[PDB]
This record gives sequence, C-alpha cells and structure tokens, in this order.
Amino acid sequence: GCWRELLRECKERDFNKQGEIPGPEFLALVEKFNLDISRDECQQLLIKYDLKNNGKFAYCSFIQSCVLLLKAKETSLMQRMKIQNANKMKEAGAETCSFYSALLRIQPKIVHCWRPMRRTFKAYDEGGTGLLSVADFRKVLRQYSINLSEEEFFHILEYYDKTLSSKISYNDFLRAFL
Amino acid sequence: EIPKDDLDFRLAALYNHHTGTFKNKSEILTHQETINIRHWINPKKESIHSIQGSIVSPHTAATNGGYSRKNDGGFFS
Amino acid sequence: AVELELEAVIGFNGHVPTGLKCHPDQEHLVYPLGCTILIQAINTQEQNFLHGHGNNVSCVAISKSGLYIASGQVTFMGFKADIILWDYKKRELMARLSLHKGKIEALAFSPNDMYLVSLGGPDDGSVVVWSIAKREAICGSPAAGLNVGNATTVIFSKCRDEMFVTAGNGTIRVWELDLPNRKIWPTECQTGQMKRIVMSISMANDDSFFYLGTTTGDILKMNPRTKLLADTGPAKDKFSLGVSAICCLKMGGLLVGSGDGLLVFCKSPSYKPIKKIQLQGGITSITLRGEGHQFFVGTEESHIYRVNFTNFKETLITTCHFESVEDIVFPFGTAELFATCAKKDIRVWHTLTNRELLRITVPNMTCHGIDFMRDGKSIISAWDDGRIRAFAPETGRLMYVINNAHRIGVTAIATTSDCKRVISGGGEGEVRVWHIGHQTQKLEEALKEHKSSVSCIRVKKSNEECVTASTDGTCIIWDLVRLRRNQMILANTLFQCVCYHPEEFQIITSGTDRKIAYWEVFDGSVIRELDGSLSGAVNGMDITVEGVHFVTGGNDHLVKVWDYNEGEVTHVGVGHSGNITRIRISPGNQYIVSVSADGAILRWKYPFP
Repeated sequence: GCWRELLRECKERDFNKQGEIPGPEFLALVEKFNLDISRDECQQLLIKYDLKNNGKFAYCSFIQSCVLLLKAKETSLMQRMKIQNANKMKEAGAETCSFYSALLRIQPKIVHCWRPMRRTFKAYDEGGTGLLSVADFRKVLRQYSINLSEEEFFHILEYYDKTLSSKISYNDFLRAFL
Repeated sequence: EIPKDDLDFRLAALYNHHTGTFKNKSEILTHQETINIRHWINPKKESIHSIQGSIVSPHTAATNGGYSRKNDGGFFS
Repeated sequence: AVELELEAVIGFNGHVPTGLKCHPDQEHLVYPLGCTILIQAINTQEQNFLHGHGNNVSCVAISKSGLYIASGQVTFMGFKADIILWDYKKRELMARLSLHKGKIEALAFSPNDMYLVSLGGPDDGSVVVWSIAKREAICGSPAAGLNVGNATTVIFSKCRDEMFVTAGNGTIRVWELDLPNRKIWPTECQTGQMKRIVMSISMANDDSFFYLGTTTGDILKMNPRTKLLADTGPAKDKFSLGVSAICCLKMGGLLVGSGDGLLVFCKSPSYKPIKKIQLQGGITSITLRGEGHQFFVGTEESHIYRVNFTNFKETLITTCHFESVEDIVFPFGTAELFATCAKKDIRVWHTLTNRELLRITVPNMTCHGIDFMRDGKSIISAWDDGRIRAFAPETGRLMYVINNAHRIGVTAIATTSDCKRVISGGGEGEVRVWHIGHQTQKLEEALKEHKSSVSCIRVKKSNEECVTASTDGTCIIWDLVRLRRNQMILANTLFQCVCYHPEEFQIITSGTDRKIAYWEVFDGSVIRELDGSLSGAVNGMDITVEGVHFVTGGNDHLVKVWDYNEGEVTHVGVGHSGNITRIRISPGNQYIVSVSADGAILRWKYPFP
C-alpha cells in the first residue's frame, strides 16, 4: 500500500544499483512510513532474509513478495480470476534482483493497460496458441509506452525464455501483475 | 509551374502511353505533387618493405666505433 | 605523497586468444591488458585491476564457480612463465605456479575447480596438471606427438579428469588423468585424411561432442567417447580466415567467428549461415554473458561488441589502439578533446566520455609523433617512411605530403605559433625546419648537429628558439631569426624528452639514467639532479602554464606529480606497468593523460602541488 514510498525512499540511499542497504536503515525507516511492526517479525525478516551473508537486506525480494504475485495459491473456489491462458511455460527462471526491479518499474503501467494489451498480444500472430515472438513482444510493449532498455530486456527474457527459443508466453508474463 | 493546360497534361503526368492499357481520364493526369565514427583510409596501400631512404645499420646508434672505420678511420653517419 | 583518483582506462588487448571472458554472476567483464587484468561492470567504474606477472600477459581462464581466475604470462627465453591464481572475493594473488619455459598458451579449469591444466611453450611443449587445493605439481608429459608438430589450446569436459589439447599442427588428443598412479593417459584421435591446423576450440554442455575451428575454414565435429570424427563442416562458402572464436549453446547450435569479422550462428549436421553479421577486425573471443541472450565479442583490433541473440543487433562499446601509442597532443584552449597516434592509426578522442570521434589510417606504418597547429587547421604527423603528412582535423583529408623528409623516418616534430614553420627531426640526426605556404611547402634550411635520432623538440611561446634532444646525449638550442646553434647540453644520459620552464629561464631534461636534471638556458651548466624511479627510466615530461606543477612519466607504472622548486612527489601512478613513453597535461589544469608501450591510455585527475 506504500510500495512507491518504500522504493523511492530506498533507491536514494542505495549506493550503487544492486547494492542493498543495512539493517537499521530498514528497521528505523519502516517507522517513517508507519508500517505495522513487531520485533518477532523484525528478527526473522532481517536475519533470515539476508541472502548474501551481509548486513544489507534485500529490498527487492521482500517487496516482490509484497506486491507482485508470481506464485498463485488459487485463492479457493468461488473466486473470479483474471488471466486464463497460463501454464504454457516450461519451468524457466533465474530471478535476479534486477529482474524484480524491472518488474516493479513496469508494474504501474501494465495494471492500467492490460485489457487492450492482451488483445494486441492476441491479434499479433497467435492463431490460438499462446506464444508470441520476442520481437513482436517488444513491438506490442512499445505501443503502450512500456519501453524496455537492453539490460531490462535481457533480465526479462532470461526468465521467460530459458532455451533461447525466441518464443515468449504472454499470459504467464501478464500473470505476475494481477 | 504550369502556365498552360498543355503543360498540365504533359510533363507532370505520370501516364506512360506505351505501357498504360486502358486508363480513364482521372488517372492519366495524376501528378507527382499528389504523392558513427568516421574513417579515412589512404588509397595507396604501401608496404613497410617499400620504404625509400637510407640503409639502417646492423649495429646500434651509439656503438658504430669498431666497424665504421672510413679507410683511415673517421666516424660515419 | 597522496594518491589521486584514476578516472578511466581505455585500453584493450584483443591480440590474445580467448582473452575476453564473462564471469557467471552476470555483471563483470574480464579482459586482459598489457600487464594487468581489467574488470569492467555495467556502470563505468574500474574495479581494481589485478597487479602481477612482472611482464606481459598471454592467456586467461576462469572457473565455472566464479571464485577463481587464472592468468598466464610471457618471460624471456630459458626462463619461467609463472601462472598466478586469483580470487574474486578479495582480489589478490593466491599462488605462483612456475613450471614452464617461454609463454603460456592456454589454461583451463575443471567444472568444480580443483584441477588446473597448462599447455605452454612453443619451444618446450609440455602439459602439467595442478591443483588449487594444494598448489604443487601432480604429473605431466610432453603433450605433443613426435613427427606431428605443436599444440595450441586446451579445454575441459564435465568429468573432472578428461581434458583435450588442440592440434597446433595435427595432433588432436583427448586425455585422461589417473589420481592414484599420478599419470595422464594420451589418446590420439584417428582422422582419415584431413591434416588440419586448428586454433579455436569448444565443448558442448553434456559432453556429447566437441568442435574444432580449423585454419582452412571448416568446423570439425568430433566425439570424445569413440575418439573419432563425427561430422565435417561446410563444403560450399567456407569461412574465409582461420576460425579463432567458436562457442556453443544449450541447444546444438554454435556461435562460430571467423578471422575477417564473420560472426556466424550456425548448425550441427550441415553448417549454414542461419544469421550472420559483419564486424571490424578478426574475431578472437566469444563468451556467453549469462545463458545466451547477450554475449561479448573480442576482435583483433581492440573492439568489444555486445550483440543480442534475437535478430543480431550489435553495439560497439569500447575502442582502442592495438600497438604502442605515443605523443598525445592537446588542442590549445579547449580541454574536452585530445589526439593520439600509434601503428597504422591516428585517432582523436573525446575526453569526457572516453569515446572516439574519428580515425585516419595509413596502413603498415607507425606514427612516431604528431602535433597540431595554433588554430585547428591540420595535424602534422611524423611517420616512419620518411614522410610528413598533414590531415584535416575531421574527415581526415590529406592536405599535403613532404615526400623525403629524412633518410629514415621522422622521429620528433614541433609547431610554431604563426602557422608558418614546422620543425622536424629524423633518425639520421638532421633537424629540419619547413616552410608551410598556401600552395607550396618548402624547406628553408636543414640544421646539422645531431649524431643520433631526435627524440623531442620544443619551442618557446615566442617563435624564436627551439631545443632539440637526441639519444647521443646532446641538446641544442637553435634560433629562428637566423638558423644557428647557441650552446650545447652534454650529459651521460640518452635524452628522451625536454621541457621549457615558463619564464624561459630553466630547461629540464630526462632520459634512461633516472635523473631529472635542471639546466640553464645559457652557459648550459647543471643546477640540480633529481631521482626518477630507482629501478627503470624516465620518459614523459610536461609542465603546466603556471610553472610550479610538473609531471614525470617513468618506465614503470608510476606517474609522479613533482614540485618544481623542491623535490617533492605526489605519487599517483598505481596504474599500468607498460612503459609510459610520452605524457601530457590538460591546458585548463584538469587532467593528466599518459600513454604506454602497450595499447593503453590512462587518464588521471589533477592535484594542486
């Protein structure tokens, strides 16, 4: 609910891009945005989640678990769902921190325009399958002002195309937004 | 550019009268108006083995003392 | 003696086989240099180049774990070429392994580290097998079959004990290591009739097949299990020069790079150019960044490319020379441009973003020195063919040529402020002043004192005198209203560079005795003798406008800011051990730029003395 605030007031004190920030610089600054706090939560959420054996805490993984789905639990029955054509991806993944950062930067745009975006995914070389080419994927993304750099596209494509097959599922990409 | 109807029909019309089979009036008179690092390379591509000049010495520059010996001595170039 | 920041380094040595690598957590790039190993990230920060080897590097290798980096160096005939292990968490020397004579052609790691293999020696061809757990030598043998020839490279399979050396002249051998017997077992691969010379090597991921990049232009697929030829490469439209960079992918495809710039994505059973792009220079290294979506290209001339795998769009990210560079010359007034010269190339660089704006080429030649004019109308250059050539500052058009300037190549050069007189000195010893007109270029007088090649010539702000230095040990003060000599400067040092002190009352010299010496303009007497390096020599000199800051470039890795009045050093050169031949300072007192005897240029930051 305060994800833009915890990102804007964490990338400024980030010294160099991938470099995370140490413990109290997180614990004291969750009080800056008045997050609900408890020491029992703090101990595990700091020490257990320091996945490089350092004092810095990975912001991207935590807020990735906070806002971006990437793992559905089907949310019980009698609950309407949104993306309907997924599970056509042959278990790919690298999950770098820069992948999560690129996902978070693209996040506010896709949720605004995904009802017309999915249909231009469809009308551009589908037939009924559910797989588009990489170049057509880039062309469809640019037509809705989602512009991806070379590093951003590398980290995007390393998760949705492991076999270098030049085909990318668009529903499974759109599933980790809604 | 056309002060006369004849120049309107001529010149600026793209209708070829030899390869135009059975066009109508509206398509004869269709008009044209309706429609990082820089490198310089020497051309003569010469050799290191085509240099004009002196014959270089087998001995070093500061050591031509025991070999130079212009008949009755004397340092060379 | 504080250490000021090195802003950037521009060099790259693409002359070594498979020199450019990428280490597998996907942010850094490892490519060698003249003496060190450079590490470059996405952001333009140079992360602590690795000092060692005491001489030029020859080959590089890296571990799949990303924890160990290997490198090999060249040494004299009949001496030891030491392999230095490196770590990455704390980038320091880990071990010195010295069991080779001459050079080290190739190194390779096992998939889970431990073992190290070192094929080295074009004269003493042998292979020893190391360990990195304990840093001793296990076993070895002459790893080149008699009556065949030499061997070039090595590579490792996924079994920790099967390595395979590359046919320098027709000896393809797949090896096997026996731990308890302390032996290695050679097995020749039986080829029917094709005797090929192969320089580049590759191995598939699941050890099914390995490929060879041969001289003739074909790619030989081979099976390590049966040790027999599997497939033969393309028969029509063979690759032009010898394939020097071959890499494989997760699928059966392979990235093959030729020696004329042909990076080709190809196939296994019948090799065809599915997608190819043309690059400048012969491709020498191909390494996959993380899994294949982007990768890196090394060329013979120092270019580094980044081309995506989808539809093959390349991006040139780094340019440099490929030989010894000398005589950087700054334009007057502005400081955001500077010019360079080396073998076959004269290039003008942007100094803020460290990029190249233009290059001019006279092939198969080397430029001894360059100079500008007062306003940027031409770049006079002193080539080795006895010619002096002048190019336009952009588009490089040849303005004129002086045909037989000297009996050997022109070594030094100068420029007067009135854009009328050019002073040049040849390898014969002649100092020649030249008249430059609008239509004709003449020779007023050749001045004749020196008995050796002229190192450097510098003139005063009033275009009236000049000092010419030579390697015979004389520096001559000429005049310009008349063309005559005033006084001699005799010393026991082969002079390399001279510099006028502002207010024109003192003259400083240098050479290969490591003694910066002050002299008077008249009477030629000594005043003081300083210390240059205590080990090497002194080669690069410059003094700024204000006259108290003064820069010395030695034969070692050190650039030294010196106080003019005292002898005080502000040591900054923790950089590159290539021989710093010439040096220069910014006109606006912002930067110190130096050159090296390898393809390197270093740019430092200005302190105040």
